[PDB]
Amino acid sequence: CQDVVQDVPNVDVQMLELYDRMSFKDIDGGVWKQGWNIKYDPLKYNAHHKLKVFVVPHSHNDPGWIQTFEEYYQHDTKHILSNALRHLHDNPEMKFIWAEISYFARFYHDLGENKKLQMKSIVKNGQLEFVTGGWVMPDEANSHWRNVLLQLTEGQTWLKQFMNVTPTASWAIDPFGHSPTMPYILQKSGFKNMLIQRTHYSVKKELAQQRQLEFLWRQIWDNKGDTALFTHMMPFYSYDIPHTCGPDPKVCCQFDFKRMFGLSCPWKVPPRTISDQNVAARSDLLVDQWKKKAELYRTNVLLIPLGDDFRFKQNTEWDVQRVNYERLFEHINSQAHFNVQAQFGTLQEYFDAVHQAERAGQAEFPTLSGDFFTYADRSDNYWSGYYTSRPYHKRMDRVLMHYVRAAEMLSAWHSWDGMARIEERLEQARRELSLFQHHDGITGTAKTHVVVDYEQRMQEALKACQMVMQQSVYRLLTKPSIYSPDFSFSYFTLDDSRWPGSGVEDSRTTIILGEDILPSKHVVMHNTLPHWREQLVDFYVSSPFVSVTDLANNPVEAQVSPVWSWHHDTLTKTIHPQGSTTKYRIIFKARVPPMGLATYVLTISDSKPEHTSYASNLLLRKNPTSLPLGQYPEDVKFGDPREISLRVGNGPTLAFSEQGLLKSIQLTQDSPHVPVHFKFLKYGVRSHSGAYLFLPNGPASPVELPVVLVTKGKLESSVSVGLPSVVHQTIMRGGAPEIRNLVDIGSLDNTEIVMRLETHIDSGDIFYTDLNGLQFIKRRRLDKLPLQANYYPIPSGMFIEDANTRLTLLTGQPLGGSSLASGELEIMQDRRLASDDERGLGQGVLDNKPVLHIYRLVLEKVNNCVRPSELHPAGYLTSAAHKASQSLLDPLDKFIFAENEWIGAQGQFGGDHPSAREDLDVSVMRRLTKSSAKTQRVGYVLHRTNLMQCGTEEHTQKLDVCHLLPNVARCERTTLTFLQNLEHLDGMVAPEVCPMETAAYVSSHS
Ligand SMILES: [Zn+2]
Repeated sequence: CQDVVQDVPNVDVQMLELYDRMSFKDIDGGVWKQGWNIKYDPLKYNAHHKLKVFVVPHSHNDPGWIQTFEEYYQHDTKHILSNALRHLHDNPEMKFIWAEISYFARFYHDLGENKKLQMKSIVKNGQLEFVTGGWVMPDEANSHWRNVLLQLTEGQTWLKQFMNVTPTASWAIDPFGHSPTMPYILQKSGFKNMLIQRTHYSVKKELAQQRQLEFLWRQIWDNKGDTALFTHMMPFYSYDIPHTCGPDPKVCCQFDFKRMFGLSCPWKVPPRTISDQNVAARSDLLVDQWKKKAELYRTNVLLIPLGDDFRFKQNTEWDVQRVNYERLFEHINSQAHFNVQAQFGTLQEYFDAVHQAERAGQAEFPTLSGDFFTYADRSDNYWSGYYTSRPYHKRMDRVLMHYVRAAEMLSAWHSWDGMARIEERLEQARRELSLFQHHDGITGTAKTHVVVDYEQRMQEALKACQMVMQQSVYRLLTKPSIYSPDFSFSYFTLDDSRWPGSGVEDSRTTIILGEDILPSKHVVMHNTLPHWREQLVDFYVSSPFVSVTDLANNPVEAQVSPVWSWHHDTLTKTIHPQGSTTKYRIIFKARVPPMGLATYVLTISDSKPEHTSYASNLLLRKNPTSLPLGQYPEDVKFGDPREISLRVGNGPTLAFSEQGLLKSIQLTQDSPHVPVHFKFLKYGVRSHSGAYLFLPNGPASPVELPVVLVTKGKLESSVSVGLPSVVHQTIMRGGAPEIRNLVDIGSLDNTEIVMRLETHIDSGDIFYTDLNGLQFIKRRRLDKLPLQANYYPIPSGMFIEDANTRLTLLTGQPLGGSSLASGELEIMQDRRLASDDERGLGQGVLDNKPVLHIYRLVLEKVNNCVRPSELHPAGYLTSAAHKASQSLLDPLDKFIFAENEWIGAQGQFGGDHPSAREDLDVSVMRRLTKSSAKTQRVGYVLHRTNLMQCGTEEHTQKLDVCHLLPNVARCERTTLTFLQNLEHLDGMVAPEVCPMETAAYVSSHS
């Protein structure tokens, strides 16, 4: 095994370091606007050192942007691949690369057998080539690493099944910034090489100067060097033909043969058909470009992409590009003076050639670690707005992410008869989720009608996850002797207190109890994590007089709180809460096995149970209306606005300011009231910013201000303020608090609502954000760079720390954030924008809906924690912080029994299940086989995080995922897509995964 805290990795290019050293000066550099005039010695090239040129045709296809997936399919993409099929068939030497399997599958199932076999031919012989082979070309900023794997597996499996192919080269031309989570995943999936485009123009500049655009990209912790994937960064502004042939767009544009008159060259200089008349001169023009570009690479091998957005649509586009290019090649290759071999190639061809050139001693390649955020395409145009854009759907991503994992896991335990339609529903759930991983989905960068389409897809996916989950729970918890299922029937419905969230929609069922009508109700909790988890759960009940027992009929400590619903009187411009008189919240701690189920019973009585406590309700306002709660025991107490100090359990004592905003945290009963000021601030737009670009007009200024609701219970206490736009809540359950905001920006125009945390922590210039919920990276705030440059993705978490203290904020939804000062954390909530970015949308953001954002807040003492070196580019969470994240992203699933009596009800599932070390996670459990298959196969993905040793350790059972199901007959260790066996495990025992490593195993059963 390998240590990731003490031993700082020795890299050629550490990106944080480089960031400290660069000028980031926006120097006009010539025709290559963001570079220089490239000079090459022409006597570099002779017969023994010829230039090898791969011209690589592509179309960039958005699975949704201006148009929906199916719109783009009918209008554009079906034609593209219909021609690719016809042309590559007809033209043996013609090549094409393809990335988006979403469209490829959409096309191939329409094909007519003959067509499928021909499509197979041109794949077999290497003419058509899949690159990455993801369901989509994913966003790398906002996407969770699990969903990155998901989309990958969807596409690559499709490819394995239908095409017999597994791509080992990746292609990422349009993501807005690049994440190291990609090489992490791709290298663990048997990939050999990757390619990126959109990095910061100044980084393109700094790297090109040093011949560092090709590099072995390794993880920020990786000392040993095994995570390292070969990366080709492309050097120019775009992936268009203008920016691909070499440094001069004016030149490059004349070899985009589609442009001769709908399309045209914005350098005024048209392309011209190649003939015997012009060949030699055009050839010279072009070879000079190639050779210029080739100067930026350590080898005499060179990659020339040929295409653009939805290219190769027209039949005649295929001739015009091909024929003209054939003419140039045929010339250049016979003209020995040039010293150039030029041909239509694929991305693998390019890559294999680079390595073959490295075999022949031409180059030794540099090591790089770090990330490629925050991307700027030009001047002070940083793309940090998209970290936040359409935040509803960002939340929705996470919810569905959870529902996918749980539905796959819950149904994994049993083989299912085909009539059950479990496969079909899981297939769809994954696809819809995989689709939203697209760099115009989760980013929030599409048109309104497309965002609508994604929602509908995701809604259907959720509906599908519920069905699979309930059917499964019913099977797992009903005696085999009773189990006699109607696959189409609802045994259970989910309850989700967090999605959409109670302000957002009235979507939660009330359990209706009564002495005559329905005396008691079975509820079931699911725990997807492979450890014992205790967690507070709530349900809506029709009476306060409800007691909780387990199925073993033993009483369970409960709290009843009312059902609060914030109203806005337009009458007053006031944010008042309202009580429900007809429904109540029952809260109790559920204990649930590793990867298991636990049943519970809610029973009514005629009065207060022994073991059910009531919460008091204080409503601080100047001038109250007295407020009925019906049968609720305790009447609402009223008062003038005061400073507050609540505790719950032994877990921390939180002080609140007089308008209900956390003002300090006291950890123990010795520790100081350590100050932590929540503030709300607004940003605006310059007059001198849109769906992609964060363009602020100066520092953020506070929101002008105010009703405060305190609920105080034995299990749970909240503090809830209704400010304009935001209903802010602080919930306390005897650990690190929960922050919920119901954000409605709504009317407020050209505005961006942020959440700041002013602490007296001596962070200085240092903060740490995460990347894809996989890793925490160090960020230095840079005085040189503008504000929006200091904003990073917060997909899951961020933290600041001094020598003694840390404050971590975990999220349940990816947002934008920064530590703009010493002891700050901030994080964007929503953004409404009238102005377009002019990146091709046509709109700003004018479609905002209410969203319930969720957080956790972990203040901690870190002085006796085994801390990484000042030099180390990574951070690592503590137990507390890590569990807080798990609590956000993977909560307990709640199931209410639909009918009146549950004959055959069992109490529990998986009490026999091993309870694995807290730092281990079964990220995926998925059955890989249908019932009508001889051998049942079940894949597992295990991820081991790394946490700070802090003394902090109670013994736990080793988990061997090979033996989680009986009759194991084979356990191979696989690629993360499950598509290739890496290891035969003798004795069918899965070894321990190292910290920061991610393994996948497939177990076979008999
Ligand atoms: Zn795109």
